[PDB]
Amino acid sequence: NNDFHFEVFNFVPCSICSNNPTCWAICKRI
Amino acid sequence: QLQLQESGPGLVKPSETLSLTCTVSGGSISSSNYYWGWIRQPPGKGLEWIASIHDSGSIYYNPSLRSRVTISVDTSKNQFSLKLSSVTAADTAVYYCARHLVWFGELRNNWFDPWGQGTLVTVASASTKGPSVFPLAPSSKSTSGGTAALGCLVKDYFPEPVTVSWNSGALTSGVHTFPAVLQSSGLYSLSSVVTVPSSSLGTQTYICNVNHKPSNTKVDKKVEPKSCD
Amino acid sequence: EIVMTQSPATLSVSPGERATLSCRASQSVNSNLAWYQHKPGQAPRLLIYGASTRATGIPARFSGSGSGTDFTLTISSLQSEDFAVYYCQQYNNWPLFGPGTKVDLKRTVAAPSVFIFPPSDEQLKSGTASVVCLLNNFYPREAKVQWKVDNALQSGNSQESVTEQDSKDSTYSLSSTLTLSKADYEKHKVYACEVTHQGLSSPVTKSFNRGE
Repeated sequence: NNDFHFEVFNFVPCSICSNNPTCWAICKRI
Repeated sequence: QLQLQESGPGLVKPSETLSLTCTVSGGSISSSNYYWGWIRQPPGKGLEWIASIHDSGSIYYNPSLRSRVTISVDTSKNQFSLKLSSVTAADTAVYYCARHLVWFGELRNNWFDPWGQGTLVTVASASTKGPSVFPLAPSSKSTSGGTAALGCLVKDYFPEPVTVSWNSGALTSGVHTFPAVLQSSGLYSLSSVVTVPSSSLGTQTYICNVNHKPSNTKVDKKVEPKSCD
Repeated sequence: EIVMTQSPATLSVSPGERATLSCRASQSVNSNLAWYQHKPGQAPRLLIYGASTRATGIPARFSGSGSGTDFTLTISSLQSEDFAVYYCQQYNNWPLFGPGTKVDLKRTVAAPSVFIFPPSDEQLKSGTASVVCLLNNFYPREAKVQWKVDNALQSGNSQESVTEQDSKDSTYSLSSTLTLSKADYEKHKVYACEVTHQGLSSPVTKSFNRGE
């Protein structure tokens, strides 16, 4: 269990993804 | 400078809910790219993180606690709150609020800087009892050299904690407040002692200020030498 | 499931030498590892993040090194101020902390000063007598405190508590509380507290008679 469980967020705010491409897949602009 | 202050009940009955509030000051929560969280430490166990919340309403959960956690942010009063449902004795702990730096950039950011000072929660099936405060009187038998020892004895209270100051905060050098011990009665008992120049005994007045918050009990006890007859 | 261990659980360190200290992770965590300092009664403080990066405001005496499974936090030229517990925290997936390691200071042995207190008249109104005996500003922490009433030794009716290691002079204090009832506090007359310890060449006995 490593490499960023985004499942433990309710959603992920696009605001803390930086350039992380996997982050930018799930995230949500606000 | 950024500061966090927890506030919440010392005591909560099992099978009920615990709610705490952090009041951040010296910085604004909104707008801000920082998550705001709670960490807890049970007596003689490690730290365990609980949940954090971002101005945007994103919530970062410890999964092992997620089902029981409600966490919210009141951006206007600069306050985020924690609610933990169906508490057990497993939930008695010092609960800290903290600023949670999350970042998934180049160099990950997943830490807490800085923290609040903690608040002790107790989960107990019981009723609050305020302390009885007794003087630890100076005598020839509590002197060594030109220094004398005197103090207060804070007994039979529940739950923790009590704060003890001397002379409403004026005297803080030479003060030793001991960790509370559990008594067979099921209540706590503590003792605060200070060492002072024995030349000053009859002339300086020594008062101990006991404050037991969970029962709105405040006591000031003047400590004089015991009638020596 | 990740799992953080630390060793040693506790560590005594001369003032001035280096305390080298470790964190280990079951699976690997790359360099997603922070270290916190927690002085007692004060708020935790971030020392290092990045597994090597010193947070702003942190002296250069505290450095972190390591990766994957093995990390180490080292405090060169250790001060007495530094006495506290240090936790590591991995953030590979989410925040998990280690058990912590308590860093104690060493110093020269220091004998305690022993004071004794008879019960308040106010408490005797109530039905219980508490006699207190106090060991002030000694080292090391280990100390035998035996009670004697009428040269009669006691058992199971006393309790102690020790303070946190003083962050200035690295000493300890202790209080023993012999709890009796008002009645049998009057059936006896000499209340004595015997102290044995490394700073004393022989045990020492503070005692009082009831009513002086």
